[PDB]
Amino acid sequence: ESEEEARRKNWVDRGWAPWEEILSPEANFARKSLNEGEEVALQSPEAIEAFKMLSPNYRKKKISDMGITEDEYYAKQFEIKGEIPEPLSTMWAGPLVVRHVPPRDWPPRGWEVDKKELEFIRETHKLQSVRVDYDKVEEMVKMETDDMGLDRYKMFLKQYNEWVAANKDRLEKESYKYDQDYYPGRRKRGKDYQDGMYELPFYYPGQICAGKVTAIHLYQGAFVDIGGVHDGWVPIKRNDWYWIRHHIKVGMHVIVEILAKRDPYRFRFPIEMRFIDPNIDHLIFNRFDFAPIFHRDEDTNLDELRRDCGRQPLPRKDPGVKVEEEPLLSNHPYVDKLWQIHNAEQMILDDMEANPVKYKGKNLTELTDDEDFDEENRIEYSKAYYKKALLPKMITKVSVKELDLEAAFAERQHHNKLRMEAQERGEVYKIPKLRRNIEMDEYDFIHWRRSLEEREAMLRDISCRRALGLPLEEPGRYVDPSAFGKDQYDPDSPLYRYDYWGEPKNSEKSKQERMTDVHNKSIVGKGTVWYEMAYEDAVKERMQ
Amino acid sequence: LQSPGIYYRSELDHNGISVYTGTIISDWGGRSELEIDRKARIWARVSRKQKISILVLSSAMGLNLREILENVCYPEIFLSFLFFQQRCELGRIGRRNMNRRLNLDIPQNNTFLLPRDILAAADHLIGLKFGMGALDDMNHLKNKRIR
Amino acid sequence: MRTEKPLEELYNVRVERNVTKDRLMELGVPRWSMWKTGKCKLPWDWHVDQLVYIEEGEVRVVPEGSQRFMQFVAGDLVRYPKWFEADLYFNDFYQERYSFRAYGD
Amino acid sequence: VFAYYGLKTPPYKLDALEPYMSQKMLEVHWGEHHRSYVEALNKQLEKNDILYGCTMEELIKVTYNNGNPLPEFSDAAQVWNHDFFWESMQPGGGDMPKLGLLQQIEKDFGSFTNFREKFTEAALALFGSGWIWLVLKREEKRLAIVKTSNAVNPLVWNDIPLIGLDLWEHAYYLDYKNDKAKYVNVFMNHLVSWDAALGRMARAQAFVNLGEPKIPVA
Amino acid sequence: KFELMPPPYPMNALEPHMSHTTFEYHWGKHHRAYVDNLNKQIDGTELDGMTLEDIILITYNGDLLPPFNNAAQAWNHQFFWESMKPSGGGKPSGELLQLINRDFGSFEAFVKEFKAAAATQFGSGWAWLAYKANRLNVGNTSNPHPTDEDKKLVVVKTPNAVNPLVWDYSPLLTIDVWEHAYYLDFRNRRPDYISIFMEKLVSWEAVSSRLEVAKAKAAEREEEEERKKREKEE
Amino acid sequence: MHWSTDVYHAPEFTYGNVHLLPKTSHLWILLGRPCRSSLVYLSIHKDQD
Amino acid sequence: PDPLQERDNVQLRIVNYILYGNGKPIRGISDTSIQLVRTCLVLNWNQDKKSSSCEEARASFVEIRTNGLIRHFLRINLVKSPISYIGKRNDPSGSGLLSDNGSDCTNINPFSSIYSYSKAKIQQSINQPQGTIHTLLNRNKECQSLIILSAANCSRMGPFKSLGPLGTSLPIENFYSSYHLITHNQILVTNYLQLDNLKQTFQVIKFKYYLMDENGKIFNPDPCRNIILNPFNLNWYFLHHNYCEETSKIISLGQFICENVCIAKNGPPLKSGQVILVQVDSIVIRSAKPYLATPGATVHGHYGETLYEGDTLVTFIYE
Ligand SMILES: [Fe+3]
Repeated sequence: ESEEEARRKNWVDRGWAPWEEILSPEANFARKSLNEGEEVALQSPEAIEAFKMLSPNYRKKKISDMGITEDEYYAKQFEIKGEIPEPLSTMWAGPLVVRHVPPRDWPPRGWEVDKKELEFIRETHKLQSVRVDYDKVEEMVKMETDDMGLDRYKMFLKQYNEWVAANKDRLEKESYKYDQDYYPGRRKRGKDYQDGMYELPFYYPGQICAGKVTAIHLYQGAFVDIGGVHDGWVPIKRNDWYWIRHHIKVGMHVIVEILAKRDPYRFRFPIEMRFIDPNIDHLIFNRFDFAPIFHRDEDTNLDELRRDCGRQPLPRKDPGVKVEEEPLLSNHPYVDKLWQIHNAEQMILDDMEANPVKYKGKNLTELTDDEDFDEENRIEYSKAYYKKALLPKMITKVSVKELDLEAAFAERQHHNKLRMEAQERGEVYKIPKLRRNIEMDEYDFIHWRRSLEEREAMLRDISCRRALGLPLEEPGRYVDPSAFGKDQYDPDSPLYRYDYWGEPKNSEKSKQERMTDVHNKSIVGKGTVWYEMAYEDAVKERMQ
Repeated sequence: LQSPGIYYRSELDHNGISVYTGTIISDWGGRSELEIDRKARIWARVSRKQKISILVLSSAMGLNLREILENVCYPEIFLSFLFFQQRCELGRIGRRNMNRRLNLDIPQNNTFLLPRDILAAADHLIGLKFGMGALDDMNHLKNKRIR
Repeated sequence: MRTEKPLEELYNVRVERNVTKDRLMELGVPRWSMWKTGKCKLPWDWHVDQLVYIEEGEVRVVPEGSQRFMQFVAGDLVRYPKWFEADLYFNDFYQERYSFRAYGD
Repeated sequence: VFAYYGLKTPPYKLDALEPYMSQKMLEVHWGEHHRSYVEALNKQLEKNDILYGCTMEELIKVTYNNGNPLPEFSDAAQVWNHDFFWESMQPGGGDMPKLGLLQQIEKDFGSFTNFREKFTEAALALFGSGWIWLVLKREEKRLAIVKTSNAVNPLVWNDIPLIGLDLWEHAYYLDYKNDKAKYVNVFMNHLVSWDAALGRMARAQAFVNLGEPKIPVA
Repeated sequence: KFELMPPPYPMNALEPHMSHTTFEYHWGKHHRAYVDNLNKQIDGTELDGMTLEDIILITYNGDLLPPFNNAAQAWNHQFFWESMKPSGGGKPSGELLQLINRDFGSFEAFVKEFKAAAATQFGSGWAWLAYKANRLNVGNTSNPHPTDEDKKLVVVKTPNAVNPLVWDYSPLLTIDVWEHAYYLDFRNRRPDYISIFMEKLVSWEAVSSRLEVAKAKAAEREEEEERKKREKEE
Repeated sequence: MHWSTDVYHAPEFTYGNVHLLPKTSHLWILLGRPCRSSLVYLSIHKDQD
Repeated sequence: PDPLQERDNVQLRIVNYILYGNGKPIRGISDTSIQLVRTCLVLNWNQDKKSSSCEEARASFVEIRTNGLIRHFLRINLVKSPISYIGKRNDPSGSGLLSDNGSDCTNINPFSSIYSYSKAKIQQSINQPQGTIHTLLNRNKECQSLIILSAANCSRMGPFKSLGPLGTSLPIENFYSSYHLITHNQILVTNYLQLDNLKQTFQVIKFKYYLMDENGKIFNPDPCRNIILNPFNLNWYFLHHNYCEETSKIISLGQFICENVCIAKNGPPLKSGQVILVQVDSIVIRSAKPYLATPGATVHGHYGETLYEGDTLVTFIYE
C-alpha cells in the first residue's frame, strides 16, 4: 500500500507518534553522517555542523555567537518540533446556573443517622425536576444576600461534619493498611493531608468543580486536584498526547465535571471527570472500555470480582445440547446416605442374629458398638485392596448413634418368622420391598417432582422471554463457539489426528487386544449369540 | 547421528532467489523434501520427478480443500498455487523436535506424521521465502542424537 | 477488607427474614410443593427463578469457585436468581416450600 | 425518601401540539400514565437505599441485571423513557435535519428518504407495546435504528439515544384509534425534533468521536 | 380462509358496560385485521386449511415463526367473546366450584388471584385460567404414583400473543389486557375494567362447558396410553 | 519496538514483517515483561490494571 | 426395582452363546457334564454416531465399617474422558475415589479451625508480576498480548531542577437552545451550531455564575461577574483561575531522552527512556535502549510488537 495509507493505518490501530527523541551530539553526528557513505568526505552542511559540534568549546562559542544563556540552550534542546496547534479558546454556551444539592448516596453503608433529618435532606431531590428559563435569569438577579434558603444543604453539611470527625482515623488506617505506595488517585496521607479537604462522600456525579492539573500520565491520562483527599482522573490514552500536550500542562487551572464516582478499594481512580474549560473532545479517539480495577490477593474467585466490577462473565465452551431437549433428573443426594445406613443396619441385625451370645445381655434399644467414632475420620480411603485386581478402595465408618434399629428389629423378627413357615409350607418367599426402600423411592419421587416443576416453569419462561425479546442464555458466557482454538482434536478430519495416507488406516496402540484377552479367556468360543436383551428387558420378561 | 525432524536448509540457487528446501527426517531414515522456486512452486522430492504435486499430496491425505486453504496462514498464495511404512512412522524424539521447531501442540503420545505437520511445514517454508524464518544447522548437538 | 458487600446482594439472592404469614398466604406458600433432605450436597444449576420458603432446618449456599457462603435460617424466604451455579451444603433435617416462577409474577 | 420525584414538565405547553396531538391526549399520557410511574418508582426507591443513591443511567443498567431485570427496572426505565420522548418532540414540526445530523444520516443510512423508509418499516414491524430508537453505537461509531421491548431502553447496551417514539398504544388511541401508520407519519412529518437530536449528538460527541485524526507527516 | 365469527352476544347493547364502539374497534377492526392478515399469508402454504389451533402449534417452532402472532391473537380474540355472556356474573355453580375449591380455597380466592394477576401484567397481554393436563416429551416425563389431584386449575399470565396452547395447558377463561380493549372505555383505569369483567360479564357456565371437554381430553389420552401398554405387553 | 522517523511505514512484502529504512534512525525497545493470556484471562485482565 | 429410572449412559446387555461350534462334538468328561448353553453379561457404554465410544469405567470396592464388621460391595462408575461437566447439576463432585490428591486446598470445611488458620498460613501472594497491565493496540487484530510494566522498567527523576465543587446544572426550559453543553468546542462548533454568533456580536462576558436557592431565587453579589460560592463555608470567593501566570515544563511528555544529554549538572537522565509521567516536582522515565540502523537495513517486525530476548531485530549486509 501507499506510505500515507500505511501511516494512517498505524495511527488508527498500532499507535505510532513521531516523538522528539532528544539525542546527544555524538549521536546526532552518527545519524547525520551515515547517510552519505563511509570514509568519505562530509559534503552536507548539517553533517559538517554536527562534526564541529563534537567539541565543548565550539558549542560554548556558538551559544555566545547567538546571545543565549547557558540554560537557554538546554531549554531549546527539549523543544517540540513539527506543526504546533493554535491556542484553544473557551466559548461558553450560556449562563451557568447551578444549585448546591446534597449527594443522593450521602449516607455510607453502615452509618445510621436520624430519619427525619435524612428525609428533610432528601426532600431537595424533588425540586431538581423543575425547569428554569435561562434567558430571563438576568432579569431576576438579586444582589442582596442573607435571603437564600439552604437549610437542607446546611443540614447535610452538619451531618457531614460529624461523619468526617467520626471516621477520619479509620479511613486513614485503612488507607495505610491496604495501599502501600502513594499514586495519583489514592488517599492523601502523611504530610500531604491538610485539614479541610473534602472527602470522597462529598462528591457526586453531575457536579462542576474547579481544580488544577497536578499530574500527566502518558498511558492513563490527566490528574486534576479538586481540593479533596482523592484526586480526579480524565482518561487520555497514549497516542492523543501528541496533540493534547500542547493544550494541557501541569499546573493549569481547569474546570471539570464529575461523571462517575466509584469505590476506592476496587477501582484505582475513584473519580473520573471530563474537561469543561479546556474542551478537547475533538482530540480523544482512544477511550477506556472498562474502568481500571485492582487484582489484589484477597479476591480468589474471579466471578466475585467480575460481579463487583461490572465486567462481562468468563467465557466458556458452547454446549451443543439444549436445556429443554434433555432428560430430567431422578437421583436424590440422600439416596446413597440412606442406602449405606440401611445396609449397615441390616448387616448388624444379621450379625446379631447369627451370634445371639453377643446380642444377649444388652438392651436392643441402645447398643454402644464403638465409642471411638470420629466425624473427621469418617472418610477413609485405602488403595492397598488387591484381592481380585489392583484398584482403589474406600471405608465408611458408620455411626450407630443415629441407626434406627428399633423398627428394624421388629421388621426382621416379623419377616423371618413368616419366611420360615413359608419354607415349611413348601413355598419360596421373596420379600418384595422394605420400608427403607420405600423411603428412598419417596425421596426419588419428590426430587423427580421438583425437576418436573422446574422444567414446567422453564417451558413457560423460554416462551415469554423469546416473545418479549429477552436473552435466554446469560450474555457473555457462550459467545465463542470455537474461537478458543487449536486444541488437539481427536477427530481425524481436523488434521489434529491421522487419516489414511496411501491407505494408512493403521492405528497406534489402541490395543483392542487387551480387551480381547479378557473376553477370550472366559468365553473363547466364537459362537453365535442366541438370546440378546437388556437387563431391564430381562426384568420385564421375568415379571411378565 | 541426526534426529528426526524438519531442518529448513537454504540451498544456494544460481538463478533467482535461493531455493529453500525443508527435509523431514523419520525414525528409520527417510527423507522428504519441499522446494520453493521464484514462484510458489511448492513441490516435493519424494517422487522420482522434480514436481510431486504437493497440492495433490495434501488433498490425497484426507483433508478438505476448504479447510486446507483456511488452516494455513497467508491463504492468498496458497489459493494462487494450483509412504506410511517409514515416513509417517516418526519416533518419540521426532515428534518433540517437530513440535519444538514448529508451533504445534500435538501430544507426545502421537507418533504419526499428521497432515497438519505438512501444512505447517509448507507454511513455515513460504514464510521463510518472505524473510520470516530461521535456518538450522545440522552440526548442532541439539539436532543430533546419541545412541 | 471490612466487607460491606455481602453475598446476598452481590449475587442477586433476595432474602426476606422473619416473614409474616399474611404475605405468605397472599403469595401461596402453603399451596406449594415439598422437598426433604438430611445432610447432603446438591450441586444445582438454575434455569428459572425459585422462591424457597425454608421450614425446618438450615441451608448454607456456596457459589461456584467461592470460599464464602451465605446462611439461611429456618424463617427466611429466599429467591434464587436465574443462571445461578452453587453448591447447597446441608447439615441437618431440612424442609422447604418452593415454587419456580418464570419471567413475571 | 423519594428521588427523581418530579414529572419534569415538557418544554412546550400541553396545547402546543394541538393540531396533531390533542391537548387531552397529552394530558392523559403525561398527567396520568407518567405521573403514576414516578410515584411507584419513588415507593420502590424508599425501600431500597442502595439503589437510591445511583444516577438514572446507572440505575437502569444496574436494575437490568443483564437479562434478569429487578422488579424496579421497568418503572425507572419508563420514567426515563418518557422524559426522553417529550423532549424528542418539538412544537411546530420537523422538515429535515441540520448540518451535522443530516451529514451523518447520509453517511450511515445513505440518504434521508431511505432513513425515513427504514424508520417507518421498523415502527410498523414492531409487535405489541415498545419503543423505537435512533441511537449512536460507541464501538462502531455509526447511527443505527433499534427496536426494543415494552420498557427496555438502549442504555442497557451502552448506546447513546437521539430520537425515540412511544409505540405503546396509550399514546395513540385517542386521536388515531387504530391507524398506527398514520401516527408514525404524523410524528415523522410534523412532530419530530431535529434540533433536540442535533443537541444530543453534540453532547454525545464528548463520549464518541466521529471524525478522522490529524496524522503528522513523519 | 379463517373468517371473522360474530360475537355470541349482540355486541350492541349486550353490555352497557362495554360500548358498541369498543366492540366495533376491538373486534370489528382489530380482530378482523388479525384474521385477514392470517389469511393473506397462510395462502398457498402447507397450512392452507389446517385448523388455526393446530397452525399455532406448528408455527411456535423457541423460534416463533412468522404467522404465529397473527394466528394466536385471532384465536385468543375469539375465546374472549365466548367468555362473556350478556347479563352475567355470579358464582360458578356445578363441578367447577369443587375444583376451584380444592385448587385455591374459595371463589373469593380465585377471584382475588385472577384480578391480581391481570393487574400485574405489564404491557400487552392476556390472562388465562387453565387445566394442568400437560405431558412432557423428553426423558422421565411419566409420573410414578399417578394420582388424581395432579391435574389442577392454574392462573397464567401471558405476554402479548402467546396462548397456553403452546405449552399444552387447557384454555378456559381469558381477559384481553392489551390496551385496545379498555382504554376507550376507562381511560387507563385498568383495575376497574378487570373488576367489571369479573363481576358483570363472566358467564361461568361457558367456562364450565369447556371444563368438561378438557376432562375428557385428559381421559382419552390416558386411555390411549393404556392401549399402548397393552400393545407392548401382548 | 518503536521508531520515530526515517522508517518506511509500508512493509516491503505484503505478508511479511520486514521494513526497509530510507535514512539512518534509532530503533528503541521499551522494556517490559511480555505475557501470553488466553481468551478467558482477557475478560478480567484489561488495560491499566 | 425402581419406579423412576435415570437416563444413564450405561447399557448393560446379556449375551448367551453356544459353547462349542455347530457340527463338531467335543469329548465329554465322565466326571464333569458338558454345558450345552451358557450365558454372560456385558457392560457397554453409549456409542456416539460421530465416533465410537468405549466404556471407560472404573472398578472400586467400598466397605461399611461399623460395630467391628465389614461388607463386600463393588461399585462401577462410567467416568467420562473430559472432567468438565456440561452443567453443574450433572457434576461428578458427589463422590470420592482417591485421597492421594492433596493440592485441593479449596476442599477445606469452613467449620473447622483449619479453614480459619489457612487465612494466616497462606500469606499475601507475591508470585504475580506486580505491575500495571499494559495492553497492545497493535496486537488487537492478532492474539492480544500483555506487557507488565513494573518498578524494574520505570524510574523517577527526583530533583528535576477556591478548588472544589461549584454546583449542579439545573434543567433548562428552552431546551431548543444549546445550553446543555456548558462550553462549545472551537473545532466542532461548525457542525452542530449555525454561525449565528459570527453574524451577530457575542457578549464580552465569558463566565456567568447564578446560584439558585431551594426556594427558587437567583442570588449573586455581582449581577453577572465571576463570583463563586464555596460549598463548605458558603462564602462568596473569586476563582482567579488565570492568576496572570503561565506554567510550562522543559521536559515534555513522550520525549525520548538519551544518556549524556546533560540537562542538569546534578542528575543525568539515566535508563535512556521515554517520559511517561510528569509531575510538579518529578519525572518518571520508562527504560528503553536505542539501536542504530544504517540505510538499507531491514527491521523485522511492526511498530508495537513484543520482542522476546534473543530475537532478530535488524539485519545488516556488510562486506
Ligand atoms: Fe408512554
